[PDB]
Amino acid sequence: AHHTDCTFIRVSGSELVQKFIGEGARMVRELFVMAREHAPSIIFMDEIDGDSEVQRTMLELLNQLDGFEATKNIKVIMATNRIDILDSALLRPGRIDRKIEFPPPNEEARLDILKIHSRKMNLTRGINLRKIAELMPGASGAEVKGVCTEAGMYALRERRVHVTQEDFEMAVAKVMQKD
Amino acid sequence: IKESVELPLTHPEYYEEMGIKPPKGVILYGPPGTGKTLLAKAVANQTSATFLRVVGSELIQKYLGDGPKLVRELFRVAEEHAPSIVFIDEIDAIGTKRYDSNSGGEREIQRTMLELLNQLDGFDSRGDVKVIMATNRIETLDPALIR
Amino acid sequence: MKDKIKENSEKIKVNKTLPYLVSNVIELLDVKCAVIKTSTRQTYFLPVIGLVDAEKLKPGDLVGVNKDSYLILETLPTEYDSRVKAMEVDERPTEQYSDIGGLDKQIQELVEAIVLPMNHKEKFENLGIQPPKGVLMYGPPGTGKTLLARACAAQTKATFLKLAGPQLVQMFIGDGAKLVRDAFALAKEKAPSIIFIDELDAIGTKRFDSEKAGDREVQRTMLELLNQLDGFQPNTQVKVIAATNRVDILDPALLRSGRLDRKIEFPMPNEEARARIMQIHSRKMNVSPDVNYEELARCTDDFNGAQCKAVCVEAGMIALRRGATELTHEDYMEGILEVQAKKKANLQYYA
Amino acid sequence: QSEQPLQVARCTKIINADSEDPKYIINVKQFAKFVVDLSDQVAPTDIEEGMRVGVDRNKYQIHIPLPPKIDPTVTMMQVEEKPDVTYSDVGGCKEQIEKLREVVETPLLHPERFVNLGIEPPKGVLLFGPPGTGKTLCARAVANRTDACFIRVIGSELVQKYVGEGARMVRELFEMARTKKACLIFFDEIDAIGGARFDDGAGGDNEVQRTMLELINQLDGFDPRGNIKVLMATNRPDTLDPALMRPGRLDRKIEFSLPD
Amino acid sequence: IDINDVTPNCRVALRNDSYTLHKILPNKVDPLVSLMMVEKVPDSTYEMIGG
Amino acid sequence: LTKQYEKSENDLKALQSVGQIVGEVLKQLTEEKFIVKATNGPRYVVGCRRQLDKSKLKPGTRVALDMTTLTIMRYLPREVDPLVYNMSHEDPGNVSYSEIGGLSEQIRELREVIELPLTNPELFQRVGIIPPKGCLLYGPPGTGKTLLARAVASQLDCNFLKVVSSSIVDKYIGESARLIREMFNYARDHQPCIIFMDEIDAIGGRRFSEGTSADREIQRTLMELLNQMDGFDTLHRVKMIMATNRPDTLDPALLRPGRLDRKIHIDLPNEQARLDILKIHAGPITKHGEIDYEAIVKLSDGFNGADLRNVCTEAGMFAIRADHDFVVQEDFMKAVRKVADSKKLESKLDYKPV
Amino acid sequence: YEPPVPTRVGKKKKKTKGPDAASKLPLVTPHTQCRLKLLKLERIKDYLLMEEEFIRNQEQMKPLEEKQEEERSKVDDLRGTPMSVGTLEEIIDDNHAIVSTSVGSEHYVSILSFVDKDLLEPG
Amino acid sequence: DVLPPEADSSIMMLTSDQKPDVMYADIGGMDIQKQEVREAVELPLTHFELYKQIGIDPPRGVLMYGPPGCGKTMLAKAVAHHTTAAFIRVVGSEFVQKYLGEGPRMVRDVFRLAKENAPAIIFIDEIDAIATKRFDAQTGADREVQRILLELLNQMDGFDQNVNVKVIMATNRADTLDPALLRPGRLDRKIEFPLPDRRQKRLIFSTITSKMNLSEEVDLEDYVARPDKISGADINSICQESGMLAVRENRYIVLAKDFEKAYKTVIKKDEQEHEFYK
Ligand SMILES: Nc1ncnc2c1ncn2[C@@H]1O[C@H](COP(=O)(O)OP(=O)(O)OP(=O)(O)O)[C@@H](O)[C@H]1O
Ligand SMILES: Nc1ncnc2c1ncn2[C@@H]1O[C@H](COP(=O)(O)OP(=O)(O)OP(=O)(O)O)[C@@H](O)[C@H]1O
Ligand SMILES: Nc1ncnc2c1ncn2[C@@H]1O[C@H](COP(=O)(O)OP(=O)(O)OP(=O)(O)O)[C@@H](O)[C@H]1O
Ligand SMILES: Nc1ncnc2c1ncn2[C@@H]1O[C@H](COP(=O)(O)OP(=O)(O)OP(=O)(O)O)[C@@H](O)[C@H]1O
Ligand SMILES: Nc1ncnc2c1ncn2[C@@H]1O[C@H](COP(=O)(O)OP(=O)(O)OP(=O)(O)O)[C@@H](O)[C@H]1O
Ligand SMILES: [Mg+2]
Ligand SMILES: [Mg+2]
Ligand SMILES: [Mg+2]
Ligand SMILES: [Mg+2]
Ligand SMILES: [Mg+2]
Repeated sequence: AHHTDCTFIRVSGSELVQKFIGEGARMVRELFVMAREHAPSIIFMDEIDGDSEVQRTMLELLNQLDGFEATKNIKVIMATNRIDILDSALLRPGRIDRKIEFPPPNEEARLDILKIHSRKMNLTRGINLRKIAELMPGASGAEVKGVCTEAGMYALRERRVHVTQEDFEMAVAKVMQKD
Repeated sequence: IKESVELPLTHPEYYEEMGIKPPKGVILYGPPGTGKTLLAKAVANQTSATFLRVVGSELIQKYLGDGPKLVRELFRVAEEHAPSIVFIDEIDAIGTKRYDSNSGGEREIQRTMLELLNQLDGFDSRGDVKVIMATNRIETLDPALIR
Repeated sequence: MKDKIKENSEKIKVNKTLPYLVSNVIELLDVKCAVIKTSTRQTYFLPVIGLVDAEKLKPGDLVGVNKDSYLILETLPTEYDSRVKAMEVDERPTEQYSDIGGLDKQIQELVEAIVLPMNHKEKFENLGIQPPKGVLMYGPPGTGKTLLARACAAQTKATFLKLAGPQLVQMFIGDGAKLVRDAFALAKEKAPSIIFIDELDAIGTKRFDSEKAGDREVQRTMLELLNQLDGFQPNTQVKVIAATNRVDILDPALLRSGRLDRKIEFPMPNEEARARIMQIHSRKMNVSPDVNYEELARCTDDFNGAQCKAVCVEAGMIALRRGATELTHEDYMEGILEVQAKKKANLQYYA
Repeated sequence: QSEQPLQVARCTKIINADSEDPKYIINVKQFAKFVVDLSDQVAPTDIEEGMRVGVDRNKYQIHIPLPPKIDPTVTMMQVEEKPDVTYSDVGGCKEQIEKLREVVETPLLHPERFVNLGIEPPKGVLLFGPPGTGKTLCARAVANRTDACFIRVIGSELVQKYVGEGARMVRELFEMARTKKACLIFFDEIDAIGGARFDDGAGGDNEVQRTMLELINQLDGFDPRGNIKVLMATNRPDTLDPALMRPGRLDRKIEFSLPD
Repeated sequence: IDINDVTPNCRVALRNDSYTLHKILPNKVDPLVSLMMVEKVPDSTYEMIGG
Repeated sequence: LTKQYEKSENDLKALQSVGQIVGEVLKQLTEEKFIVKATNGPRYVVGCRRQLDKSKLKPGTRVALDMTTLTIMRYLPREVDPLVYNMSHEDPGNVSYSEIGGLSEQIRELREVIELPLTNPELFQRVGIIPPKGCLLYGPPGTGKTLLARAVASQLDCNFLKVVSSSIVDKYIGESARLIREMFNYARDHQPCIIFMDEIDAIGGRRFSEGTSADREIQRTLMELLNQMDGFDTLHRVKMIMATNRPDTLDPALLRPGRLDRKIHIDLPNEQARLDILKIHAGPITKHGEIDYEAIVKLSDGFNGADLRNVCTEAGMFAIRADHDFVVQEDFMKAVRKVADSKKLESKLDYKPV
Repeated sequence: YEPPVPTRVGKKKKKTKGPDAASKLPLVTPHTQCRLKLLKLERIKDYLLMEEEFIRNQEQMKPLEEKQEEERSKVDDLRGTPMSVGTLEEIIDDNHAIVSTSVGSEHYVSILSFVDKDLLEPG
Repeated sequence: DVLPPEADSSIMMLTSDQKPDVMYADIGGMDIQKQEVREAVELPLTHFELYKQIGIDPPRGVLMYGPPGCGKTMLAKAVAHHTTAAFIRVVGSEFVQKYLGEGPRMVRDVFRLAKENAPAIIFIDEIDAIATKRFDAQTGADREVQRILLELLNQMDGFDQNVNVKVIMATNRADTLDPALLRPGRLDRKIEFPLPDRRQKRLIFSTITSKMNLSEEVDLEDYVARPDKISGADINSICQESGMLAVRENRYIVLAKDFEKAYKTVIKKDEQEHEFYK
């Protein structure tokens, strides 16, 4: 949405943001008025994981976008933890046009994530981020990002300015093993 | 579907000379992806009447009585824009899906169902409002609804 | 000085002109001085209270103040909700204890706990016992519960505050609690007084522990009623009548032996009572002197008083249906079938 | 210029009504509370406690008694255009129709034949049967022929968001019905709110049961109902509360069985 | 003030007594921008995505 | 009358006076400029009288302002809420502990929290503990929770705030939570003080996760109260007595030992406790013949204190029914049996805090 | 005192919505371009000429205060500005009703003649 | 005129006399919680430049959540007692006022007062009163609380990295909190205050009992080793109840028998578990 200049709308179903969507609030399709005004638009719902309200909102938005929506360039996205919990209505062919998998980062992908987030810290030269990536098997990007943030914490605990390799290793042990 | 939503409007003389009001309601049922919503899209393409589309899951509300209120308000707008075609797509989703946001449980859904019973065929006189319902699970509907 | 006093009183009248602005006294300070809160949601301090003695004012007292200078001009009567004031009966229904059949024991259990303490209060002081506090009348529908309440109001000169359970159930939090504590406050000021809460199960539903949702507002209204029946301030001058159909739904704290001392069970009318009930509701009716009410009572097994009354009402329909000016036994016999409401059947192959 | 605007206020208490200086305490909605006196053009006996009045903006003196406040939703529940269905459009329901008319139509049309014999006609009819049997069709025929006020109530319309509304709407429904010499209230699909009371641990249907309890109280309670003859239609009469299915609230149980 | 510039959901200034529309005030925060401000989804680009 | 003229003349002078707006000082800008806020209204930049002290106008001080100029006229003490005033000036009924039977152990625990710490603070300081500040009286209905509170309010020489949670609930926005603040502010300013909140489950119920707007406002009142029983500001010389027959529905935070340190169980009377209550209530009853109180106790199993009083009442009712001026053991025998039948309509009573 | 009695039957607005209003010209049949359609259209044209001449004559000798632009200009004066938006609560009489402002305060006001009385319903 | 920023604030800071007497040593067995609070509240206030040099973004707010009685409010008392910065204690329920607008008005007054007197700490106890995720648009209570919550989000959003104000929220029902409050930049540090562990129980027992005159015969390990899942308030109650039994017997020294009776009284744990399940 940032690169295609598409308006990014996050639909969490929160009643706090309901006054902005509309005073009616009876049906979730009332947000389409704000979506058409900001076309191209990307409507994003994340399922934190009764029945799922995010998946319910998917059906209402997808049904309108099928052939009953005049304005084009209104895309919709769902983020879910698992694909086998989805309703059969969403899993029906023709409803979701593409399903993209986000596997946990492997050794090389973790290094790329480690390289991205460690650029926001005062790093001593010669940090072997490859070893730190190897020390985090089966970790997510958020966990890798949190390891960097905790690595800077350990520098502060020793009142240091530059983050050393020991700090990253101590951060890996705390984030993964302890937590 | 044409004789219930298209022919009565384009050629009302056929019904009048025969002495019968057109078939009141219609429901499209079958396996998913069979073309139930597509036929309504074709119906909406070649209709001179106002087309109102509501998914059955939209009738499940967060507060007591708003479910019946929304059904009551949906058919009021249909009466204002007469003639009109009301497409209640995925009608079975009102009962086959349970959400915690719906304060009342199955009992509030039943009250919403009873409100829809009144709108389809009740005390109030109905104008030129044609109702189309779609469902892939017709066995889960209340038989009094599709009577 | 007599002319000066009269002339001063004339200037008093010009300032004391209507309309007054209703306010409530919040406080009485010394440096003789009063703080009032107007009905316009404004708090004012009065250096001098006004045309009312400071000793006669207490916090919360309703006063009428000047619309401009906000000084207290006079004291107003205690304020009760218009809904509470509208549930006090003034017509005094024309029922009688002789219009109730088969509830002699139930009537006696109610009169001796409600009317006897008010009239013959000496039988309790001499015996050293406390009069019963609250009477609950429970039973199947149509047993004559509300009817006895009308008879109690008919044959009692005390103030009677009719009331229904749903009337104490309101939108706003505490609104139902205010109504309950206003009804008992108004009943106290018109003592001796009787309060009849029909359909107690509307507010008396049992409390429960839940994590997601619950009817905490209605239980708050009931908890206020639990105070009024027996709370911190013992209110032994107001008699309470309670009627419900499902005593199993009621909260155990409501059915306590201090709030509802006597729990009178209203049974299905027996063979003797049913004949009496049909005779009662056929008084204003031209009934032929051949009706066997004993036979009709034998034909009305599992009938409450309402169905027995409906038999007489329905029998009049049949006499009008066939044009007869007098009700016969056959009209009563066939009117039982309509009240029985048996479903249509072709059970002619039996026997 | 001649007709000045009047603020709607509710009288609360009459002070010194016996004397020649009766002071009236009024509740001016959300504005304020005032102790006022009556205008010179209104009789002292025409204003009673708890009734709505019209007051001026200068001295707030009561100028005109007003009708009691009634929910606009409840007002719209009364029928103003009679349906196009007559009793000739109902077939196979002969005996059912006579029983329905002789309770809800005959007493209003020809009341003289009931007072003379000391007859109190039934004031309630329950129409029950499977869907499509003609329960609402016969009710629509009743409204077309009736000349008294006909109010149509749907049980789903009595289900409301807040606590005590359904009972409140029933109270204003009968309050508005009592302002007429003869009235008819039709409760289509009473089973929406007429379900039998139960205790399921949690607050299962507690609010809706209170709505039914209020309706039961108005039909047969301490106060007389009035000249209202109610008409209930449901396809699930087995779910109705026993106290609602009792004579004095639903005196006649007309069954719309499948036609022969 | 031109009537064509009076757009729905615009902020305007009205006189004290007549309430006459006499000035079009700067537009308020867009409801979507207000909605997305509380959601506060972190802004991202392709450079901060690895693997 | 000369005195009549003085009173009549006093009214004429009193009529010329004008009411003053009550506000609250927020901050003193200059020596002659103040920021004050109306009690229910806007905040203003106002002046002050020269003759006023201007040192007693600390921020938060209640002040009276001129209606026209809004100039500060005087500083007033902290306002006492009329509801809070009615709480303090509520008559308990002159109840003595001798009118309570079978609760001697329970009375001691109650008097160990609210009596000894307020009379002998140094006794607990020497050990090294802070005495408990809150106690909960829970039990089946009719066991004597309210009677005990009335007795301790009638006998203890201390400031007592008597209120029920259902009488504090107000429909206005934040009014109910405001009442709790004024309740404890009165207690803080009138130390030593005791707050009795009968039927605490009216506002002290478990916080709903999916409740209504009405529920949320009640919970805000609860956690306002929770912030005063045990919050940032320590409560000193203020004791709370809370009574409920359904402690299972109370919030875990309210039942926490930091707020309700003691959970005194006013249980149903036992064989000896039932006997004691009977003599309390059957005492003033006129009777001839031997009264076998033990026989009543055996048939009184499961009764509460109110039931045993009903036995005494119904026993006299049988005497009045038979036109007697006295009650015999037979009349008691029917009364205890008649009440026993009435106990079959009562649902589960055994509810305990979790 | 006696309660005012409305002359209008019912409390609801007129069912018809969005009509041709004064332009409800008759359905001249047939649509075919023949003589009687010309004859039928001429009769519509004739009465309009009669209508046009009559209306012009009345307004010509009507007082300067009573003019089509003057009365409409006057109507704004009776309405004034601003025009507060309220809610209709109850129709007491033909020219009297209870309305509530946005602040929740009800007023017993008088319904002026120029208001479309057929559009008035509670709520 | 333009009034001074520190003026026009219904909420005041904590004066010297209003500082709580609770010390860090008064709190026992919350080293993890103390470190997280210290690293997120009091260390950024004094070492903001060290954070920027390393590259850490200091957390604007801290949410302290856990079961009741686990040292949430008390740690805030210890922070206020041991801080060189201004402390603004407030309750969530205090923001809800009858006067519409006064609620959101005093939300920004707290943040304006904190911004003017930086460094400052804003402690909002019982945050659920104004941070509930459910709102009803037809009720004045939820409409006003929604305005209060929206202002609270706006006030925290309007604080850049330069302004040295730390916000602390405490709650025991964090499951009911609106997720918008926990977004990055508003409350980026969620510190959990769980029930004390066995090691945490002994430190809690030792600290409270250190202020009491005990006898050498009492062994705190007898009650520490108990498998009861009790909070710090429960342990305080056990010690508090032990001291009253000594007081009742006119004793100024707590014996072992008092602790045994106090522990049984305070815990009063119904079994609630049947042996046939294991
Ligand atoms: N018989 C058909 N002929 C042509 N296209 C069809 C046919 N059936 C389905 N399709 C295509 O399938 C697409 C998706 O199916 P559609 O939305 O109509 O499903 P449906 O039958 O309404 O089922 P459901 O709502 O249960 O998933 C339509 O847009 C249409 O292009
Ligand atoms: N025992 C009786 N004797 C005479 N009339 C009776 C008796 N029982 C019932 N009735 C008649 O039944 C009708 C309704 O009775 P009532 O309203 O008192 O019922 P209820 O038991 O209070 O009902 P519910 O509990 O369902 O409200 C009255 O007309 C009354 O005369
Ligand atoms: N006895 C009858 N004679 C003629 N037509 C009938 C009869 N019964 C039903 N109908 C027709 O069937 C339709 C069914 O609608 P109706 O309102 O009668 O149903 P109902 O009994 O109220 O059903 P539901 O229980 O679903 O509300 C009527 O509109 C009418 O056209
Ligand atoms: N121990 C007791 N000794 C003497 N009388 C008692 C005792 N317990 C209860 N009673 C009597 O019971 C009646 C009601 O008791 P009380 O008002 O104290 O109820 P409670 O325990 O607070 O019940 P609830 O749970 O309903 O509030 C009073 O008349 C009182 O005299
Ligand atoms: N680690 C600890 N050491 C000593 N005392 C403790 C400890 N943790 C909690 N306490 C005790 O907890 C009591 C107060 O609890 P506190 O207010 O800190 O908890 P909380 O989590 O904020 O409470 P709530 O969630 O109910 O608002 C004090 O009496 C204190 O002695
Ligand atoms: Mg489809
Ligand atoms: Mg009754
Ligand atoms: Mg029907
Ligand atoms: Mg009590
Ligand atoms: Mg705390």
